[PDB]
Amino acid sequence: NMDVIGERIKRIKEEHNSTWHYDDENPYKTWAYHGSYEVKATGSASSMINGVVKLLTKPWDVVPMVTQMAMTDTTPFGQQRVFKEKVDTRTPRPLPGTRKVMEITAEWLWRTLGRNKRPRLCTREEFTKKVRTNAADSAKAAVEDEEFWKLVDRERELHKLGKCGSCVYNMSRAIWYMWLGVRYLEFEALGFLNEDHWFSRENSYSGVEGEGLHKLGYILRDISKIPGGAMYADDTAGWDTRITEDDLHNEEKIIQQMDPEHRQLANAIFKLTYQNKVVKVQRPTPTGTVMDIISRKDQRGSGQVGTYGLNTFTNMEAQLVRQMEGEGVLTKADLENPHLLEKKITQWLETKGVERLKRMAISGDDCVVKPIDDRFANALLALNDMGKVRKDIPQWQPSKGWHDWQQVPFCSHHFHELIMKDGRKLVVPCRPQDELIGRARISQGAGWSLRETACLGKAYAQMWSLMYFHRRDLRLASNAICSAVPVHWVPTSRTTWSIHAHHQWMTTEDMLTVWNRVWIEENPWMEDKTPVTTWENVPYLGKREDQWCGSLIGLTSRATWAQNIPTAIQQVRSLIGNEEFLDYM
Ligand SMILES: COc1ccc(CC(=O)O)cc1-c1ccccc1
Ligand SMILES: [Zn+2]
Ligand SMILES: [Zn+2]
Repeated sequence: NMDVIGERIKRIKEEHNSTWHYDDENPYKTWAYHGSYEVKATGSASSMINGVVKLLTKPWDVVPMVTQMAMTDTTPFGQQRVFKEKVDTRTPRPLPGTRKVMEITAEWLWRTLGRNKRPRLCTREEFTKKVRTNAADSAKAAVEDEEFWKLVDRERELHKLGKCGSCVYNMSRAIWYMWLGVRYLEFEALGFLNEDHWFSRENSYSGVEGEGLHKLGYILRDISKIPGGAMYADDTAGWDTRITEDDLHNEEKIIQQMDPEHRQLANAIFKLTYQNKVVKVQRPTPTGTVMDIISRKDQRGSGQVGTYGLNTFTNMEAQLVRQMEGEGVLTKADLENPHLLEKKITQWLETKGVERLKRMAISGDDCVVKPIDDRFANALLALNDMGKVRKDIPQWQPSKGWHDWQQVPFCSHHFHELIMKDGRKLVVPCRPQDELIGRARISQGAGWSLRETACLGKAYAQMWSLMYFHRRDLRLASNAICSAVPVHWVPTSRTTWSIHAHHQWMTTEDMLTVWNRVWIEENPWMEDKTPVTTWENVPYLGKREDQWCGSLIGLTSRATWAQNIPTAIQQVRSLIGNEEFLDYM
């Protein structure tokens, strides 16, 4: 294995020869450990609290989920704990018949996905524009430096020779340039999957890339109209650790559709940074803190460009295989058989494949499947054998599905159908309210001015106005935050890193105008384009649903907070200063 990874380790070893040593009491069991070198401590045990959001959400100061979110450990100790728990494991190799089905399905899926689109290389300009339209942080300075792009060209020439010298994944500027350059080369070779929307619903059938959170519920409601069994949404226990060498080799088949110059670079990303990988992980010792150099041939690097798309691909393939087992196409004897007949798999794929893909909503490891019947609930042989073991359930206990799409969990949410005062229907995203409030109360980093903190606060408030307006407490707290923050102050920093976030709340435009654009004008499931002229006509969940989903409506502490919220708004106002504020209450 040293012929592929040796150069990268040699360069780390050379760079850190001052403190480089082999810690013989290292905790790696399934990863090959190469050595250590001393580093400064990165991360924190707790998270900085957004005082603006906190002062305007007093009843949630006494809420356990809100307190838990205010924690989250990113120190070398925190990193080591998460590593041991999941990452340091081995997935048993799938059986020979399972490997054949996965190969037949992967080949058919890649051909289906590339029926209209052709792969292509992504550029320095695309990457620069992406970095720019995200921060405008030290990545923008690096992208502006010509010396970064020269290092990129040097690394690419090694990749063309089938070599890698600096592409290392992490769990002053020379080390940083090497990381961003690794991500650029990965983006250059595999970025087309995201950039050219290979996993859009129109292109992939099961996919939901570019749809946006506000569309996911409508998609789940459309799947519910398809005749079949219940809707299943099984969670995989640590999906990224379950990506096998067989999965990686199946994912690689995309290179067959590429032009020779693209194929050469994509093949280099697959063979050198995916199928072999060099990882840096911080670890505390009695002497201090060290950085460990580890390596392995399988699993997915969570912080990579191709991760989302390739997890989407493999999950689409895995669910088609589970659907085949459910229908009796794949038996236990077939999975164990190294000479398994290809015919019935190819026949099922060519005659039913696309119809079966349409029964699904797949976003990375998140899946919703509506099979032709409930035999799927007990079709677990191929699923477990592929290594996609369901989280917190005995291996062979049947899956529990849902007969109401509104109960189905997907992408950390569930979705409610609301009836507006004018009879029109809305399909809205929802989650336990404590998770929404707990997240908004967290500020990202330290040394942030009251202005920066208030603007992130405003971003969270406006996200609630657009997506979670149907939650009584969130519309009230959103109106309170927007009344306490100067009107002309632009929301800064992101509220989420989710692929489903389109960030329509990152504006000073009127939120009711934005609401109308998203939910009425641009909404394809809204036949009647009549605008809503008042927030009084923007619906809420039924009181009982709002309460079931965590609302404090009906409690005295909540009624007191609502009554006294202008006092809190005024206190935030007096601390911000003499600025232009607008009263949304
Ligand atoms: C499926 O969408 C999401 C999934 C998870 C999270 C949580 C997080 O990332 O902090 C947020 C969103 C989200 C929220 C509003 C608008 C669009 C996306
Ligand atoms: Zn490299
Ligand atoms: Zn809900």
